Amino acid sequence: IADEPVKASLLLHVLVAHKLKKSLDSIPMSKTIKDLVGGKSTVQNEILGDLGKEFGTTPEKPEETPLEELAETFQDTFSGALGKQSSSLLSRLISSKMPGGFTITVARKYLQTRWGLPSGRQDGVLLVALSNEPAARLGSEADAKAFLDSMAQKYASIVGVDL
Amino acid sequence: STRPLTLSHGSLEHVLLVPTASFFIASQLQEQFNKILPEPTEGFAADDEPTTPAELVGKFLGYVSSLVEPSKVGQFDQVLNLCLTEFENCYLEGNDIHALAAKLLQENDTTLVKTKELIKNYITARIMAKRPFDKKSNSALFRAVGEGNAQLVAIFGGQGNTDDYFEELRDLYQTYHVLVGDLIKFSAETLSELIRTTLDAEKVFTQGLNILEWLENPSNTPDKDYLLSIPISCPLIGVIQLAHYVVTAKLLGFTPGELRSYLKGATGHSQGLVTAVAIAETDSWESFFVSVRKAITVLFFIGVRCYEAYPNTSLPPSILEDSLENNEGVPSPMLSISNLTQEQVQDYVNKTNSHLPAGKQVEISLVNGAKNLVVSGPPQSLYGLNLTLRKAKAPSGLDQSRIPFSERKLKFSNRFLPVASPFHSHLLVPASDLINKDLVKNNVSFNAKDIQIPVYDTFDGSDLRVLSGSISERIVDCIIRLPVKWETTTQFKATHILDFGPGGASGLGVLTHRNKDGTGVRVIVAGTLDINPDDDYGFKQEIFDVTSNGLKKNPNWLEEYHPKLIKNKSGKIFVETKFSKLIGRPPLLVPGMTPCTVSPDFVAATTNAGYTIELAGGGYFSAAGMTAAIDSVVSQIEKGSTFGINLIYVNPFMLQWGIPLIKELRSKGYPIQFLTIGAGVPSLEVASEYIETLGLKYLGLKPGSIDAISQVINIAKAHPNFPIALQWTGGRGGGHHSFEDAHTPMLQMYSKIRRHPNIMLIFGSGFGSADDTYPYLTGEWSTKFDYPPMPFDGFLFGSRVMIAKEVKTSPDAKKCIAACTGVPDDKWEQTYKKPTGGIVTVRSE
Amino acid sequence: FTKVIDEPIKSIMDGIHDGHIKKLLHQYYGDDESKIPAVEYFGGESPVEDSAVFKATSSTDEESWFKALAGSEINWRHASFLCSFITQDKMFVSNPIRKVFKPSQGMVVEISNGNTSSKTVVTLSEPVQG
Ligand SMILES: Cc1cc2nc3c(=O)[nH]c(=O)nc-3n(C[C@H](O)[C@H](O)[C@H](O)COP(=O)(O)O)c2cc1C
Repeated sequence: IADEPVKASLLLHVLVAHKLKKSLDSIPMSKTIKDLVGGKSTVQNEILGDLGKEFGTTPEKPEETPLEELAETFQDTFSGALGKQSSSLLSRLISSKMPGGFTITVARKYLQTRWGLPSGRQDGVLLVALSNEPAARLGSEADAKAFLDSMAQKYASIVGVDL
Repeated sequence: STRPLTLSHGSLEHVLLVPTASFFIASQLQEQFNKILPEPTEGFAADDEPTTPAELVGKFLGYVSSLVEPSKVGQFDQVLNLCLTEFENCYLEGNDIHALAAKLLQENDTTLVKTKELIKNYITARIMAKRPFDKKSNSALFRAVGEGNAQLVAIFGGQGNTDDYFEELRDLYQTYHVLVGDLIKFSAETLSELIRTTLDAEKVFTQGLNILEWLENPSNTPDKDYLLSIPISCPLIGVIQLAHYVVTAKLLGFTPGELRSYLKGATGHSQGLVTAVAIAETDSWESFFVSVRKAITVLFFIGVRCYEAYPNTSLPPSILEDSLENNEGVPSPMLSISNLTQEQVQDYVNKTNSHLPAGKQVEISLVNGAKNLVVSGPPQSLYGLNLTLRKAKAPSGLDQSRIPFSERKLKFSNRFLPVASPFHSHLLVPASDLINKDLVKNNVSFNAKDIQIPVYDTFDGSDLRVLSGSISERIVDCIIRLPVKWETTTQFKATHILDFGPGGASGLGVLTHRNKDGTGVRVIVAGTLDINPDDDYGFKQEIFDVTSNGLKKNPNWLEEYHPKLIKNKSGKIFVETKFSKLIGRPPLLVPGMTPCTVSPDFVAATTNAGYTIELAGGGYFSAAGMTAAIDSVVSQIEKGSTFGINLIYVNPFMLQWGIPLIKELRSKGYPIQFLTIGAGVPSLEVASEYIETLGLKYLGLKPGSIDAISQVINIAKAHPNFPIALQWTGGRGGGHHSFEDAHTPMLQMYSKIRRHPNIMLIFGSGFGSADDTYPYLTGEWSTKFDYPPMPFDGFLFGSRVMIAKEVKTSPDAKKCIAACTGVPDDKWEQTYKKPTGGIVTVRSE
Repeated sequence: FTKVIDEPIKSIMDGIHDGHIKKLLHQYYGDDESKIPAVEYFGGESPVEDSAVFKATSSTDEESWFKALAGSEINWRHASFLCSFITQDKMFVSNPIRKVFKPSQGMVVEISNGNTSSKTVVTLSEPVQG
């Protein structure tokens, strides 16, 4: 499969979904941050902090504009990078859900071997695996394989690439 | 004689030099700790797993303290004392634990809960080692206050800051158990006694108020909807504020009275005013609990009687689904409304109050700012007002950048607050008499002589010590009935504000910061460890830090950017500004103008007068044509004079010969001092090329919108040493012009621009003298709009210089220019329709 | 404000500049020119001891180095070390004094009479043949 850099659109979708504790389906893309949160402002400041750490600069009043406009504004200065904290979010995902012997290097080289997805797709499949957090000890290595197999299928169905 | 003792967690390690006389006992814990310690992993990103050597020594301190008994002298006291002392010496460089915690967050890959664990361990260790905080700290802030270089004011927030306040109390019981455990246990026992004394109290507490059971075991905690109900939330928000006060008093070693004395004044927002008076009573650690009792007793009787005056009722599902579908919150008795003036909101409430009967009428309850209001009333009546508002607002994803400012549809927000009772409204009035009858039964008075510091009234902003009658009757009256004029009540002069209230960064402090930006007031959020990336307001670490970072002044724009006079050896007086200091000429520039400044004879004549002027790239079509113009400017200016170039960004044909020609000419050392890119702002990578490769002194950028101003900020942040000239004009300019007001975008962006000291902020459009410009030099221009003064670094004069002797404009065109009467700023937008003051707007190619 | 035709560009700009000076003088210096702080030359200030001896190392900060050599008083040596550009006729080339005193292991800069501008003498010394 051809190496493609991670899209800014699916990154914003994953960060906002993963922070609000919902599925990636339940967050529509044509939606504002004030729309999704509502009256609650505690999570507003840490969401705006998660946009300001991931890309660096943000447009003015980013909470009152759809995530479509944020995706097209951020993609212009965004090139394949995983930011800073989203590498600590997948580090927390595999040290708490993935079992022993499931280091990123082992899951990365395996889904490069079997599936054939390069580093630009590996990022995308790890972000899809984070968005629908299993919230369960995946002790069985093989059940955790079926997990990343179902998350490589979800990434393939979203982006629109045959496998 | 000391033996090394290594304790480790994978890669990260620490070696204690423990005396051999206590090595056998200290070696014991090293394996038990390493048994308790989980399996070392990559990155240490798992929970309950130390990330840095500091956290590890922390986890050890925590584990050792868990075995030490305070009452009985144990064998482990000796091993605790030297591992604590080692941690202090090797990490706390004379500083506080909160400064360490804050350092481990922004450098290391440590998450918030790990630092919260570290703090708890260190503090528990310190109290278990029988080493209470009795030595007064050397915190930079309280040193400064002693000297008289900083005045503190303690503000206490109230309701509506968070739907999840109770977890803020849980964090205090977890992290600072030892400091506030006794306070919390006292308040819980006080509240339980007040339930058994008041006749119908038990009716209101359906799931009880056993707050010790809810803190020890999270699962037995009731749902957020119960916790939000005022009879719980009112006293408990009181406790959280007092717990944050106590933690601050204890970790600085002060008594409450000493800490209260160090404050110039103290006020609070809504029920926060009860806690602000409660501390102004206090003195010694032994006489604290009598002030606390009064405070908790007031908030309990407000909570109970204000619930029995207006209990929340089930809301029709039709209103709920309409609200959620149309992207509002769950309706509540208090509606927040941003970005509308109070007169505007008062119109929209008069519309709604005209139809409704007396006992269903909304009213403005809080003025939290110029344009930040909270309406209180029945949740339906506010959903009524919310429909009226939705009808009269623009869609949030609308592009009005192409519509003249004056005709734009005003865009605002309106959300329901996470509160459960309409505070500061006619609906709670029946409770007033009942509350006061109950405070006199429980012998809960505040007396004016006992209040050591001034306590500012939320209505009129006056001190409560000068009040005639009962102060408690005025506190009740200011919470349940009278509105809160927050900008009136925070008129006090202070360099620092301590926000103890709940909500942390979503609390009263950050709102007060917004309201005071550029007046040289630093808000410190006293109840939250965190890191502000902007660093515009402080966090809990600032209070306890002993280095300079503790005492951080927020800029006062009037003083920071004061225009000054300065003379050179010769005698020539200059106006000194950020801009004139750089270029060593008056802060007045004639901008690039096609065709006024395409002439080399005018660019020479304005350079020779000693003023900066851009040669206009708009009037040249090749490098040879511009090279020949420039050569004519250099042949006409004096030795060591300079000038600039204006290249149009929307003309990519001009840029592809323009930029290489500048690069070439600067390599030959032609006196091109700067480049202005007009008609659009470059991208970061193109700007980064222009800044690095052209060998320029500065770069002019003429943003049109707020989006463009953000792109200038971003360019300046990526090259923090290179000077950027942000030449701001409104739509009232000559030539190609935007739709934008000259004032409104600067009012919004001034603060952000000023965060970047390499931006020289130049003002243009509508200037022709020293009288119209002066209010922008001195910054008084922004006082008309109720903002603090916003001084500018320089001015540009396009239209004004078009009838000068040296301009190539034809004599009949000069007479035609001079015959235009013009118009003032408020009329200019008429140019879109008809000839306004001799001038009209037309579309280009 | 565009009323008076064929006013010389000096007369317009000076009028605005002087207008500001006259208004600031009255408001902030009590209409007294003698309260205006003087310098030698006004310009080239980015918006961001008599007898001394400096010793350049490998790790010496270029900007700190030049600031130290320059001194605090605005005078000829302040320009010499902090001007980024000097003039050859009408051209603007890189300040050769900053290139020459660019800090490197071995270099020793002895300043004598660094209080009086008239008499100041910045001496650079290097290992020459050991
Ligand atoms: C005749 C004329 C020509 C102009 N030509 C240009 C130009 O080529 N590029 C540019 O960025 N701005 C141009 N401007 C805008 C000026 O740079 C400046 O923003 C404007 O003149 C300020 O408004 P004011 O004219 O009311 O003083 C022009 C303005 C005028 C009046």
